[PDB]
Amino acid sequence: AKQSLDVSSDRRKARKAYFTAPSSQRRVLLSAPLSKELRAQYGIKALPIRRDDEVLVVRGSKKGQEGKISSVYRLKFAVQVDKVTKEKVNGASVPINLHPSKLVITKLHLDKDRKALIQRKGGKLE
Amino acid sequence: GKGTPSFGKRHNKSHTLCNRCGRRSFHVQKKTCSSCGYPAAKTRSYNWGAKAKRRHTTGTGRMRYLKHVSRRFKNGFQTGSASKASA
Amino acid sequence: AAQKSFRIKQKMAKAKKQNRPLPQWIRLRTNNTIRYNAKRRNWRRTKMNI
Amino acid sequence: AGVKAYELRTKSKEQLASQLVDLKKELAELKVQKLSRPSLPKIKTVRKSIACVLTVINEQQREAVRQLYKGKKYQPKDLRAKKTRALRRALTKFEASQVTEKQRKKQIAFPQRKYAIKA
Amino acid sequence: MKKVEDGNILVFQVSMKANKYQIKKAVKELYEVDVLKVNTLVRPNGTKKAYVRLTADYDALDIANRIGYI
Amino acid sequence: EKAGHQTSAESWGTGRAVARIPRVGGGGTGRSGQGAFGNMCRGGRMFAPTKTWRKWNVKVNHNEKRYATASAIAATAVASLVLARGHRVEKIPEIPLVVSTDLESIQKTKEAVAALKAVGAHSDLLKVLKSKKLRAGKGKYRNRRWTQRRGPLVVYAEDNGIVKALRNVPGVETANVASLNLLQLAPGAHLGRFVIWTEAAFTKLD
RNA sequence: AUAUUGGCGAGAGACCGAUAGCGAACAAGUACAGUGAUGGAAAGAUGAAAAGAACUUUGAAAAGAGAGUGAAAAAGUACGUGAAAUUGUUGAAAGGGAAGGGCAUUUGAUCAGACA
RNA sequence: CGUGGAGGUCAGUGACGAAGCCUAGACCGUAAGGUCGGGUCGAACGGCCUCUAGUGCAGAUCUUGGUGGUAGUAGCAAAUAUUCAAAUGAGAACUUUGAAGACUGAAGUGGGGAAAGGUUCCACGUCAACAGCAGUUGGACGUGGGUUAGUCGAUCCUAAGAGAUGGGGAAGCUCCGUUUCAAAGGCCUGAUUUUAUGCAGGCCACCAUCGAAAGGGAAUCCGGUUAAGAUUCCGGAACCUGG
RNA sequence: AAACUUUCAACAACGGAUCUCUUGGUUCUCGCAUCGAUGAAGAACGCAGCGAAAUGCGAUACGUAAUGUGAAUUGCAGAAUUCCGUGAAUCAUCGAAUCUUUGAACGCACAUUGCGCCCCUUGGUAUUCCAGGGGGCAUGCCUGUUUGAGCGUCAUUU
Ligand SMILES: [Mg+2]
Ligand SMILES: [Mg+2]
Ligand SMILES: [Mg+2]
Ligand SMILES: [Mg+2]
Ligand SMILES: [Mg+2]
Ligand SMILES: [Mg+2]
Ligand SMILES: [Mg+2]
Ligand SMILES: [Mg+2]
Ligand SMILES: [Mg+2]
Ligand SMILES: [Mg+2]
Ligand SMILES: [Mg+2]
Ligand SMILES: [Mg+2]
Ligand SMILES: [Mg+2]
Ligand SMILES: [Mg+2]
Ligand SMILES: [Mg+2]
Ligand SMILES: [Mg+2]
Ligand SMILES: [Mg+2]
Ligand SMILES: [Mg+2]
Ligand SMILES: [Mg+2]
Ligand SMILES: [Mg+2]
Ligand SMILES: [Mg+2]
Ligand SMILES: [Mg+2]
Ligand SMILES: [Mg+2]
Ligand SMILES: [Mg+2]
Ligand SMILES: [Mg+2]
Ligand SMILES: [Mg+2]
Ligand SMILES: [Mg+2]
Ligand SMILES: [Mg+2]
Ligand SMILES: [Mg+2]
Ligand SMILES: [Mg+2]
Ligand SMILES: [Mg+2]
Ligand SMILES: [Mg+2]
Ligand SMILES: [Mg+2]
Ligand SMILES: [Mg+2]
Ligand SMILES: [Mg+2]
Ligand SMILES: [Mg+2]
Ligand SMILES: [Mg+2]
Ligand SMILES: [Mg+2]
Ligand SMILES: [Mg+2]
Ligand SMILES: [Mg+2]
Ligand SMILES: [Mg+2]
Ligand SMILES: [Mg+2]
Ligand SMILES: [Mg+2]
Ligand SMILES: [Mg+2]
Ligand SMILES: [Mg+2]
Ligand SMILES: [Mg+2]
Ligand SMILES: [Mg+2]
Ligand SMILES: [Mg+2]
Ligand SMILES: [Mg+2]
Ligand SMILES: [Mg+2]
Ligand SMILES: [Mg+2]
Ligand SMILES: [Mg+2]
Ligand SMILES: [Mg+2]
Ligand SMILES: [Mg+2]
Ligand SMILES: [Mg+2]
Ligand SMILES: [Mg+2]
Ligand SMILES: [Mg+2]
Ligand SMILES: [Mg+2]
Ligand SMILES: [Mg+2]
Ligand SMILES: [Mg+2]
Ligand SMILES: [Mg+2]
Ligand SMILES: [Mg+2]
Ligand SMILES: [Mg+2]
Ligand SMILES: [Mg+2]
Ligand SMILES: [Mg+2]
Ligand SMILES: [Mg+2]
Ligand SMILES: [Mg+2]
Ligand SMILES: [Mg+2]
Ligand SMILES: [Mg+2]
Ligand SMILES: [Mg+2]
Ligand SMILES: [Mg+2]
Ligand SMILES: [Mg+2]
Ligand SMILES: [Mg+2]
Ligand SMILES: [Mg+2]
Ligand SMILES: [Mg+2]
Ligand SMILES: [Mg+2]
Ligand SMILES: [Mg+2]
Ligand SMILES: [Mg+2]
Ligand SMILES: [Mg+2]
Ligand SMILES: [Mg+2]
Ligand SMILES: [Mg+2]
Ligand SMILES: [Mg+2]
Ligand SMILES: [Mg+2]
Ligand SMILES: [Mg+2]
Ligand SMILES: [Mg+2]
Ligand SMILES: [Mg+2]
Ligand SMILES: [Mg+2]
Ligand SMILES: [Mg+2]
Ligand SMILES: [Mg+2]
Ligand SMILES: [Mg+2]
Ligand SMILES: [Mg+2]
Ligand SMILES: [Mg+2]
Ligand SMILES: [Mg+2]
Ligand SMILES: [Mg+2]
Ligand SMILES: [Mg+2]
Ligand SMILES: [Mg+2]
Ligand SMILES: [Zn+2]
Repeated sequence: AKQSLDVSSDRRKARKAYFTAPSSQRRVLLSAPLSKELRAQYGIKALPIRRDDEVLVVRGSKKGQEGKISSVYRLKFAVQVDKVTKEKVNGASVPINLHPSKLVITKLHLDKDRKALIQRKGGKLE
Repeated sequence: GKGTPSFGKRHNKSHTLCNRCGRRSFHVQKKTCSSCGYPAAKTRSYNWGAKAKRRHTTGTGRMRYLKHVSRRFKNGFQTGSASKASA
Repeated sequence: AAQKSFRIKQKMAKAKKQNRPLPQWIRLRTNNTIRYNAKRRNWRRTKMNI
Repeated sequence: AGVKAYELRTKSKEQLASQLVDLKKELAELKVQKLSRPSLPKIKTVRKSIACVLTVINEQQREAVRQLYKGKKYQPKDLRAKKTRALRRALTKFEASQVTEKQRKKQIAFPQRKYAIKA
Repeated sequence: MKKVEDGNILVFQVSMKANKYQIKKAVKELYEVDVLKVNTLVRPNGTKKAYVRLTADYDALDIANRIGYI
Repeated sequence: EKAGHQTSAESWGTGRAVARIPRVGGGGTGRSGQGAFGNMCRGGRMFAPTKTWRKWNVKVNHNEKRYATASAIAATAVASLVLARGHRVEKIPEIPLVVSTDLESIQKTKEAVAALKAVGAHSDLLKVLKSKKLRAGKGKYRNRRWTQRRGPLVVYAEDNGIVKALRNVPGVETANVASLNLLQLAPGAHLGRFVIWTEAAFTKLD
């Protein structure tokens, strides 16, 4: 259980902090785990989703599908995949919003900083 | 005649707008605001009128300056600039 | 009226500008919750006390 | 685009004054166009840019005055520390730490000793 | 627009803080033109309109579509 | 304590064909006219508003506090009682159940659970875990969201790792003999906890 | 060492649960009243996702009928459930200046149980 | 007996449908109530031993909200008055135009203003609400346009009166006094030819300030022009003040 | 026999109880000491490509500078160079600035966007008139500076 005096189990405070988190904070809540492959590859479990990453839906109705992340819709706590959409009645086409914890990362988009992050967690790269 | 035909003659203001509070409580012939007290250096208020206090205390507006005193206090009223780093 | 102080004309102006319907594009924003302009005023339904 | 301040701060005083005029001319012309076009966001960035130039100009002139007052009694009230009104008039540490002739003799002769109980 | 074609007049929205002197000179300077007189009024949305009449040497129409509008 | 009362409402007295509660005066808003202050009014003050100076704690005579905890300890032997109380102890060798002192020195949860299992707790441990349910109340949104049974109570003479190795296992509570607490000894005022005593603990008892 | 229904920052409750709890869970000290001092509300909930109903048809339109989306439109921006007063339609019944009720049985409708 | 919430327990029920709601269907209890079925619904909830209270409604001219009978009823009757036809429009007793009949009768139902309103003005679009019938019309709704000054007002002056200041009261918020028991101030130029304004004359002792869009008061007129401004714009012709 | 009235039920109305929800309220407890003439609290008016609010800001106006992060913002449009980078962002942090008209509010006034004076400077042929730019002028009181008043009063001239 909690043991520190600066942490709160209070459910009210929790939900508030969730729903009114700033964009910077939502970056980290929006984390997907790496693939079993990538996890061996980098020695490291999860990462905050960034845009051009390549990803696999492993939950829900679109389970099995894969594509390149097209936006991190931080406002909506949701991520759209460039390849996973609703076609309509009027044949207009619309992004389905997906949740990072229901994806698995399959190729990372890499920066100096991305690699820097992976190192900072004590991971390894190819 | 004391009722509505008298009300027909109601077309002169006893109060206009107050410079210090903008309230249309500045009594013209008296030259003082029935709400905020202007031009009295002090501001009108009374302990028997809590709700009115509440309606006007610090915090019911901008706080253009006080807003920031606590951050400033929190950091020891630091002066200067922040340097640099990496990543 | 008919010969006003600048202060009054000013208020008058500010109150003309505020007298417009809700801008319909707001209705489309994520989480938007404003249905219509709920502070609309009319010259013959509510006097503005200067 | 939008002009960057770390590049403004290398221009001469007189270069910035002209880039300011250049910017202002543009903004003039942009607003002329604004009321022909259905939208004109480009304007935002030209008018943030004017901010930035002024910011940097005021910055440099301040930095100049600051220094040529550095280390004298009496410098313009808006380069003095702000702090707080009370803080501003608290006794200085020198003033506070002030001790009476009679007193330091006492502090010296009999100062709080460090001691311990055991043996 | 019509005042500009028919009256050799340039209509501008102008700073509230500014008088006929300051309007006159600034039109003169920002536009390389000569001004006869400058009439002004406050719009009913709290902005100032300047009816600027150029002298007869100048041709407001020409001068307006070389600031860019039309 | 200012609630119900933030009005300057008066009665209208009688003769206006209408009840006699105070009423919000003024007009132009729907609130004016309305019943004020009364405990039967919308937005009235309540009847006998609750006060913080209500008595919340209770004083029991120290001696008699002890009669009860002593009483409560004695019942942790009596196996019928322990059985009666929830507690899955048909498997367990004898009661009182006394396990080795080597227990107090176990740093690591998984080893603590292994120990516990070996001595008969297994079935009781499983009864927590099997019993986690959403609290039926409004409790579930005042920081009491889940509900579950009580497990065994491991008593040691000296914490050399044992309280931290057990701290995270559902239902399992620890205690140092020297303290020893009625709330734990007889949960919900029903006698007969399932106690696992360390030897060291068991002899300090006397 | 003491005080603290203010201010800043925190952790909590056998507390209230939208007529309750602060007046305000919402563009609330708002909207609105009053010359003024002051007075001062109502108002939360489609769905996981707008997928917020393409298209045809009747209509001046609003809409209706189809179709379509959805786990569900018995969720359609009047939107979770959706009581009661009160209302429409359909079915059944009774009624010579009220109706309703008690004991009892006829008649009609309806139904449990036990049998093997 | 029943309800909110708390400790314990039945390893209780539940998206294969919790809770709630409906039901002249069933069953237990003398009763408070308890149980089932069926329909509806969608995410939580119950039995037992204990603990706890903001714990049970028909009334209080009870509080708030919602709803009826009354009832398609009272009514929509003051201000003399309307009519034909075309046009438009889904639609015309009510809009537009034409025609006819009347009215106000210059003590106006005309032409302007002050207070007050504040965009209602004007144009285009246009009927869901509103204009106690109607609506294609509107002071409504939507989107726009519009208020031009040396001479018109303000601004200047003083009126009743208001009100700072040296002061005097008052615990104090403040009260009194307005030239009052005050060391109360600025002009004309001379002096300068370092040099820019120090001193050399003399006067003047009037002692704040606010208070009139009807009082006092420097000066503009005619013709033309706009959807909507005009003694304000355009044309022409003047005049006042300062330099 | 209908209609009408009444009763019950089904479906549909009216209405918003009930049940479940809760970024709010209430109360307790712990830590802390920071408004303002260096112009506070409060007022007014303004500021976005497209806003009337609420929130933010101040003609540098939903922001400028700095710093950390490391790629969004999102209703639409947009930039597009901003992505192995002095670098996205309605991000966080915040040490530097800008901060209209006001307010104890300070040149005088203020139902007025009303009316002076002083300095520097620019334009108009200008020490003097007009106009533009910048900087200034409240009150009580303290220490000090300078210029002074009084047969209050000392000494000193010849
Ligand atoms: Mg930690
Ligand atoms: Mg991480
Ligand atoms: Mg999601
Ligand atoms: Mg009245
Ligand atoms: Mg009067
Ligand atoms: Mg007074
Ligand atoms: Mg004052
Ligand atoms: Mg009226
Ligand atoms: Mg930027
Ligand atoms: Mg200082
Ligand atoms: Mg021409
Ligand atoms: Mg004018
Ligand atoms: Mg009380
Ligand atoms: Mg009555
Ligand atoms: Mg209440
Ligand atoms: Mg339970
Ligand atoms: Mg419940
Ligand atoms: Mg407190
Ligand atoms: Mg605590
Ligand atoms: Mg409430
Ligand atoms: Mg209650
Ligand atoms: Mg209320
Ligand atoms: Mg809420
Ligand atoms: Mg309302
Ligand atoms: Mg609802
Ligand atoms: Mg929703
Ligand atoms: Mg349909
Ligand atoms: Mg399902
Ligand atoms: Mg359903
Ligand atoms: Mg539904
Ligand atoms: Mg729809
Ligand atoms: Mg819901
Ligand atoms: Mg519903
Ligand atoms: Mg019978
Ligand atoms: Mg009971
Ligand atoms: Mg109970
Ligand atoms: Mg309760
Ligand atoms: Mg049965
Ligand atoms: Mg069923
Ligand atoms: Mg059910
Ligand atoms: Mg649900
Ligand atoms: Mg009990
Ligand atoms: Mg009660
Ligand atoms: Mg009763
Ligand atoms: Mg009742
Ligand atoms: Mg009754
Ligand atoms: Mg009774
Ligand atoms: Mg009642
Ligand atoms: Mg009623
Ligand atoms: Mg009818
Ligand atoms: Mg009738
Ligand atoms: Mg008649
Ligand atoms: Mg009548
Ligand atoms: Mg007619
Ligand atoms: Mg006649
Ligand atoms: Mg006559
Ligand atoms: Mg008439
Ligand atoms: Mg007129
Ligand atoms: Mg009006
Ligand atoms: Mg009209
Ligand atoms: Mg209609
Ligand atoms: Mg109307
Ligand atoms: Mg009508
Ligand atoms: Mg109609
Ligand atoms: Mg309009
Ligand atoms: Mg308009
Ligand atoms: Mg005149
Ligand atoms: Mg003037
Ligand atoms: Mg006085
Ligand atoms: Mg005057
Ligand atoms: Mg006059
Ligand atoms: Mg006059
Ligand atoms: Mg004319
Ligand atoms: Mg015109
Ligand atoms: Mg006219
Ligand atoms: Mg002329
Ligand atoms: Mg001439
Ligand atoms: Mg002359
Ligand atoms: Mg027959
Ligand atoms: Mg029934
Ligand atoms: Mg039914
Ligand atoms: Mg509820
Ligand atoms: Mg929910
Ligand atoms: Mg709380
Ligand atoms: Mg604590
Ligand atoms: Mg205040
Ligand atoms: Mg915003
Ligand atoms: Mg933007
Ligand atoms: Mg950097
Ligand atoms: Mg930010
Ligand atoms: Mg500035
Ligand atoms: Mg003043
Ligand atoms: Mg001024
Ligand atoms: Mg100035
Ligand atoms: Mg002195
Ligand atoms: Mg001296
Ligand atoms: Zn005031």
